[PDB]
Amino acid sequence: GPGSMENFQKVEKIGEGTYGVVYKARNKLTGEVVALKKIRLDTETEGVPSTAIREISLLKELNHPNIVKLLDVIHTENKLYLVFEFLHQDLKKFMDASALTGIPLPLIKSYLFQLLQGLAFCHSHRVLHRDLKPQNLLINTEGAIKLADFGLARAFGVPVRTYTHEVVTLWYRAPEILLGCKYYSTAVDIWSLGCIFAEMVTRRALFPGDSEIDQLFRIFRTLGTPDEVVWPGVTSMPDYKPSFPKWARQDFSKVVPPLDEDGRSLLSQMLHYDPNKRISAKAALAHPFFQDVTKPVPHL
Amino acid sequence: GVNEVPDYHEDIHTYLREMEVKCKPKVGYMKKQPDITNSMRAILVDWLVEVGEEYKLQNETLHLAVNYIDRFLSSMSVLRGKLQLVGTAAMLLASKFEEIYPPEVAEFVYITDDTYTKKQVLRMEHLVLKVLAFDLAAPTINQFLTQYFLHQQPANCKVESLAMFLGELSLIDADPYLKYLPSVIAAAAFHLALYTVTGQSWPESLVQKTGYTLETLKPCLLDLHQTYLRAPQHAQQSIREKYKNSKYHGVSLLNPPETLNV
Ligand SMILES: OCCn1cc(Br)cn1
Ligand SMILES: OCCn1cc(Br)cn1
Ligand SMILES: OCCn1cc(Br)cn1
Ligand SMILES: OCCn1cc(Br)cn1
Ligand SMILES: OCCn1cc(Br)cn1
Ligand SMILES: OCCn1cc(Br)cn1
Ligand SMILES: OCCn1cc(Br)cn1
Repeated sequence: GPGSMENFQKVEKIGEGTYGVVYKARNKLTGEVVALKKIRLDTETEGVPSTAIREISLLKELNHPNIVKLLDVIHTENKLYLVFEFLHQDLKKFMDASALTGIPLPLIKSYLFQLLQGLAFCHSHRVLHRDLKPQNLLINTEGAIKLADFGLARAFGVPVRTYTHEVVTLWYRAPEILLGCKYYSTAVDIWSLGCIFAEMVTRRALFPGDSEIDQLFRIFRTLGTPDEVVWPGVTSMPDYKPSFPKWARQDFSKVVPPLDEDGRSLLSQMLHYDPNKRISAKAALAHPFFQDVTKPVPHL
Repeated sequence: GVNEVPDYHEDIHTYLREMEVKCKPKVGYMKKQPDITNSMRAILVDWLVEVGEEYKLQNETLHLAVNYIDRFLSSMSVLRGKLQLVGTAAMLLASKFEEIYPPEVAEFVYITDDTYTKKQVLRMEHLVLKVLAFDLAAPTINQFLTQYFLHQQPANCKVESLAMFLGELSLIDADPYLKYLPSVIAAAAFHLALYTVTGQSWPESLVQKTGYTLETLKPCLLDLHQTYLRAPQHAQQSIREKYKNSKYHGVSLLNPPETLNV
């Protein structure tokens, strides 16, 4: 990769990740503003972290407008710098700045549509993201939103085999993971986007649980406690307990009151209990929710 | 079958097909290698099979590692004294890529009998990363096999395990198998396993999916059928030992068919 750290000028810290700090930097020859993710290999007695090996290898083949671009990797023997395309803000910060006003429905619709494109592309390239949350979704001044932070992503085979159980930030984590299932698939990323979609409308997390069991209970209290009818095999699942309280399914108009009939339809299919019935990113792009979709710029 | 990713399986297959051509080793890098031979590579791979058995590693990991080694040796000249260090770092990288619980670096040093230092292994790790330019998400024979397995009417474990075993055998022998792509060895392996166990043959449905026919698979098939027949005699026996285990349905004990009628 053409890169060398002399051509970059640090600008400011912009956050911390799983390997250290992220900095905004400027390419001094081209003008390009980048984000540098530094990995201190020195503190790594086990060599290059698995997280980094996956993030680099997987983002090297995911070229898509709604996936953050890895531009370069500078591999000094002491440190490893990942050079990323720079984006002004993440969706979490923007939601906090858009409070009291709310995100305009057009912008929600644009953002969801784009997120679905990026994820469909991931799924089409044998990649699970496995940590979709607003913090990891980056927005620019032009109204693009892009999947970022592939440190927990994983290349899957077909059919899937058992992967890591500790996956997905709790609030965005799918029931099939919470109930300890041997197998999880692309559906777990849709679940996350489902939560994110609700969250874009309400400006608050849909299922803010503190513990695995509290997370389940909150989901069950919103969507009803699943049985064999809605989700065959649920009562067999490793961490299913027959003692689970049996909450009624609440009318989905009460889960997200501001949302129109098309929105409700779409969200309901993203949050279907049964992973096999949950809508795919690819199918969801055709949902009538998106009939009138445009790409406006962030309003702030 | 969301576990079988029904909305993406065709996209994925197509993609792997493209990637297998881009991650292919140079057929005949060993003639260009002054100090190592196919014989020494067979020894290395067989060793890696035993390492994976001992650390209870996935089959995928073994296949990734072999890919990394072959790609490495396609551009990097290596002294026989160092061939095992390449292998060790390959298996480490593969493990960190594919395994929920990779073995720790120290464990990799230990299995080389202190031939190499922790420092040497981690430095080859970096070098292999540099040579492959982190291009580690490589299609393997298994990734193709698991999709082909979906076309069984019905699923037969004996078929599944026997095809895994045969595909593994091919990792051992750079000549001839470096000249066939994963997708093709997997098709040969699948057909050979299917015929051996159930008498049946490559399914129309896989002709539809892959474009391959018995016509196109015939050369690889004839090579694989030979390898199967001679496998009790091969100098490397780790894969056969491995596939006696019940985990794999003892398939290395099944008798190869004397003819294919192909
Ligand atoms: O050695 C310092 C080089 N450098 C670090 C950043 Br962030 C930008 N340039
Ligand atoms: O929110 C920080 C901006 N940014 C981070 C990366 Br990685 C790319 N852009
Ligand atoms: O998730 C499928 C829809 N559904 C859930 C219950 Br409980 C009833 N219907
Ligand atoms: O140093 C002996 C040659 N040799 C190395 C391996 Br691995 C196999 N053979
Ligand atoms: O003979 C002992 C050293 N050695 C390791 C391999 Br693999 C091949 N040889
Ligand atoms: O010869 C290494 C095994 N292998 C080749 C390809 Br393409 C993928 N894996
Ligand atoms: O060895 C570093 C080469 N490289 C560039 C990218 Br993008 C990923 N790897």
